Amino acid sequence: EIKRFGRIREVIPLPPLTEIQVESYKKALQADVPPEKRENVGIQAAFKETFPIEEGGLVLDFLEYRIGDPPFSQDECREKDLTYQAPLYARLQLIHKDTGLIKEDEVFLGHLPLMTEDGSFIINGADRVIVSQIHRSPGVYFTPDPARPGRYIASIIPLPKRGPWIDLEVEASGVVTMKVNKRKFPLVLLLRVLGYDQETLVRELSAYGDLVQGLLDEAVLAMRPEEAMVRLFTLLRPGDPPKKDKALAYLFGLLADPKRYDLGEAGRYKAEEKLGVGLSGRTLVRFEDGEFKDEVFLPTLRYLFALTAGVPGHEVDDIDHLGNRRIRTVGELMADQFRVGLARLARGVRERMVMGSPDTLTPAKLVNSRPLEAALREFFSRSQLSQFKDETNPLSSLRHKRRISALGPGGLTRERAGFDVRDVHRTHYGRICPVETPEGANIGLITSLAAYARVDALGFIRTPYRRVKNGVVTEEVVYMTASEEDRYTIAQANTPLEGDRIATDRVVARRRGEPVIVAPEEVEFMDVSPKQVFSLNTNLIPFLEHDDANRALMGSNMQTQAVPLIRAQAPVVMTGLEERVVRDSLAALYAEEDGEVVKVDGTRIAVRYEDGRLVEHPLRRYARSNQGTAFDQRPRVRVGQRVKKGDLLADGPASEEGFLALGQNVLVAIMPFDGYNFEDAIVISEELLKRDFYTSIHIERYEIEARDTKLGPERITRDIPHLSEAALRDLDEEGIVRIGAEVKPGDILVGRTSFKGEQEPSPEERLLRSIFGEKARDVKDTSLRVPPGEGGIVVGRLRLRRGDPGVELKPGVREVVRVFVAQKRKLQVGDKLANRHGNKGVVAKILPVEDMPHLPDGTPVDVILNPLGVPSRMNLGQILETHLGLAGYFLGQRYISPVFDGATEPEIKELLAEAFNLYFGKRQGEGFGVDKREKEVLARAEKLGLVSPGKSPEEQLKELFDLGKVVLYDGRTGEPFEGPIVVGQMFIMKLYHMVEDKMHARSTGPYSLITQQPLGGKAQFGGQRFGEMEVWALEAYGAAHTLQEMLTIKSDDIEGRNAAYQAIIKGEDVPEPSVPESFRVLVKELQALALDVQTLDEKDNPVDIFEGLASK
Amino acid sequence: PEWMILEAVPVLPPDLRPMVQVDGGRFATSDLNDLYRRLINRNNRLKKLLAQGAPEI
Repeated sequence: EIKRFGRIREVIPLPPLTEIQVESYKKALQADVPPEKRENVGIQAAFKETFPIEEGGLVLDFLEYRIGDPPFSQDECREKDLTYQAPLYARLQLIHKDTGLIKEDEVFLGHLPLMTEDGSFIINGADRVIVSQIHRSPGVYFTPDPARPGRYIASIIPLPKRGPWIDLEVEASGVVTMKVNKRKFPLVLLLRVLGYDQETLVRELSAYGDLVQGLLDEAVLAMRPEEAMVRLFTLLRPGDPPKKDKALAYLFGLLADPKRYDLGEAGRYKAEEKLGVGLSGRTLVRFEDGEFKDEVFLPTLRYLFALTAGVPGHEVDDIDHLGNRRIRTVGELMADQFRVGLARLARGVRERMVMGSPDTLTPAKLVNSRPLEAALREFFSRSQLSQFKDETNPLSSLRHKRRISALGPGGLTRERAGFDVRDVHRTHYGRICPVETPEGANIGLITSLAAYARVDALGFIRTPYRRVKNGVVTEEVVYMTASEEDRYTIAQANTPLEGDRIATDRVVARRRGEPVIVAPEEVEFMDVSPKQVFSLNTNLIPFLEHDDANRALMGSNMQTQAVPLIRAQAPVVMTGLEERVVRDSLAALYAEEDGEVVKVDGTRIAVRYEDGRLVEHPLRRYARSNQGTAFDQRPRVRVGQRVKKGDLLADGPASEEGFLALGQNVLVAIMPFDGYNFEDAIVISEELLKRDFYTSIHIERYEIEARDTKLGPERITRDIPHLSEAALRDLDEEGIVRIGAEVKPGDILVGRTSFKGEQEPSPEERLLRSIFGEKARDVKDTSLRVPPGEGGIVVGRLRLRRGDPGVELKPGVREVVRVFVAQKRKLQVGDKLANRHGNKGVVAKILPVEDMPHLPDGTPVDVILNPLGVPSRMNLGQILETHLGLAGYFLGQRYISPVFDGATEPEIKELLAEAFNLYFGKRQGEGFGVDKREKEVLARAEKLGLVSPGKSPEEQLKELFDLGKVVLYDGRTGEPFEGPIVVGQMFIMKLYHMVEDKMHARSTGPYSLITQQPLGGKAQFGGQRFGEMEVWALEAYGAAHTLQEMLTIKSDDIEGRNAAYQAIIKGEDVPEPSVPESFRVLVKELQALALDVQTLDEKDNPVDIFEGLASK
Repeated sequence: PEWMILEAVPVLPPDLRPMVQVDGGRFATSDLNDLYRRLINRNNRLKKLLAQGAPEI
């Protein structure tokens, strides 16, 4: 039984959620599209813009480009640690203009990474994702001057790397100046070769009066195009002598060049429909008949000077408006860097022509792979927009793919982001999620795409709206951009409808993000659903209306950090979007067509389809993710039942019968318990550990590399010189651990022996060597032993040895050996737990089932959360989730409560009443009345007035029950709690952070070579960084020797820490240190700057801190 | 004051600007080593060019 709530029925399903990456990268590839009929956009745009090139008398040209088949599959590339990529073969024809020589000849280009079905790539055996970027749309815009309050500065701008920014600013002389690449010069001087003089600039130009005379300079207007071309080339590029042809070529490459300067098609269109003009190409000017002719400058100066006059129709543009902002998707970025590398390749080609034999050269000798190869390699590996995929759960990768970042190259950075780009504009409504975003220095920068939000060809995010005609709603759904939305007036999804038409006389609407109460006659549009106003993770929060924005944000962000559990369960109360989440995540196996299940088992689910073909679906079982969370698929189908198409076969790590299972549903009691729940700490009933609740599987993988050092070759073997028998147990043959062996920290995963640097044993050492007579042997033990705090069972085994097929290993290295190690992690003291409503917490001590606040039927609660966390953070959604969770626990059904179309108080109260009828009815059915302790609690609840006086204990327990509060007995005493306490089912989540990983301590470890400071982090077996603030703390206390130890002995001081460890070992008090030894480095570094650093004494005399060392 | 114009250029000790190989056999080095190096090439090139009788340019 599953119950649905709400009257708002989405007419349109949620569009494919992985579609941004997949479709954008689809349009930039055109693999199945014939080389003839291709779109000339994306990669072929790069080709056509880099070709043909002509510069003797060679003329190149392009023809086609071909996608190769992947040399290795996904899994193979992943376990070889190789990028998943396929050879791209450009077919390019080479010609000679003067000779007429045609040698066509195919060629190579490089390796191009292919996007998977989920929408992520694989680079160097690691799954990575390219996040979408947000910047402002190309075109021209106008904003008031920062310096001058009285006027409006103009700006022209193309795509990035497609040419420079342009600024038209009136300096206050009254004269006008233009700024491109940090410099100053009047506009007329630029009007120049564009075919304009004094008259053409004074003709129409004045509707103005005062504005015409600041433009004109007669000295410039006297000289004509090529002369002032030399002039502007002298100003803007002082480096080379002011040649005329250099000026021509350079300033042609700056503006009129379609290749070198590409203004966005969206910018082309928008600028065309703004200035009230039209534009031939994407170029600022056109080079025609040897003379430059104007395109952009004239209408934009027209609009500039018009707007500054105050004439109607002309207005300042909104910068943060999403109609002026566009999204870089993965395909456009990939194609961008592709064309950069293509340009470098073009230059390589151009260098290779002028030498060798200009008569006969095949394009094969003329073209190199490395420019494009290294360009793409650099973009995929390095670039900020390319980051490590989030594999913690399916929803992790999903949201990570739907993420929109303002950071990265070409975008903005942490420092230049003010309240400008961080804020939420009017137009963020159906496009960008107003809540979900990191709670860090990155707030407002990295956001998520809305549920129904889509990105069109021009990069403008658009959102669905249902058109309505005269109070009558139409089934036609229109996807509208920001400006298009701004034009119309839009109603709300919760507006009352009487069977497809409007009821009320007062309808909630908006004109450009401005709430207005207005009649059904003037409404032309309506929201499809409230869901489109938020992201995916935000849409998973039930009763979101009752939770504050901050804790909602925290809720979503924590839902991202979700670890999968073995028994993991879908929430009792859901918003209904979980299904599509598990579907579009592609972490689950479905039925591609109609058919029948002919077998199950945990490897292959075979289905005989109606089409006659027998197709088996291999199941991935326990695959290591990026964060370590196990990726597992459990089949639910019986053998021999006929499946429908699209029907579920096997679940995912985070799936239950086709529903998203993040955490589990537990029985929560909201109440203080012995200060154990203090500060959002979480007490937990031990019973969860009995049922294997919140138990997660984490596979961590370790690798090792056998090399050939100049000393001698490394080798993987069972033989180790000083190794005892018992430590070599599971190592069976080649010195690798067997499958299914428990490995303790310190135990050897794989053995390795590397010849030691040949040196003498010390006199004492060799005395020992002689005493035991054990031959000092050759090789020394390099074996990989599992790090402290980590351990588990061995599942996977991988050995890649060189001289063997299918694998190419880097020079010098013989063989790499890699071991999968899986761990079973139960909930432990210190682990993190949280809910969908943004209530964080740590596990604070677990409690035995014996003593628990329980029910009269003996049912103990599973958690005991603290109520004090509620009123400050102001999330009341968890309360409702607890009430409905109670009702659901008792009547045994789940719920669907969509965001902003929810369940309501009377509904929940009714369900509580019914559930109580069943519960108490079963209490009296078993021959039991009302307990005395319950009469006590009911009495004191009656005195404070939680229940109506005069009513029998049954009706008072009833009135208390629908309040969510029931009578609770203390398991320690047996006495009831004085007040009634709300209990019920809450959906609670185990998250990524655990004590298992995060607990580390160190005594004496490795130290850095440069300065003797200990290394950082746990992985390096590091010590804790003592900051300057902590120094200030110690100084404030006035502890001199504590601060001394911190600054000398216990940190970097060599002789200090040595003599100290010596002293403690011998049972002394540690001596007084001398030289921090980083300070000596500071001294000699200062001396490297030729600064004499003299450490003096009481009486102004040299004291040498280098003892007989640097003295000379 | 003439000390501000440097004749002899102090060179930092090797272990302060170290060069050492790591796991995998590949090396590692400070940028100061490369800087010092280029300074040395230019200084020696000039050193032999002055004795060469090369033109003032």
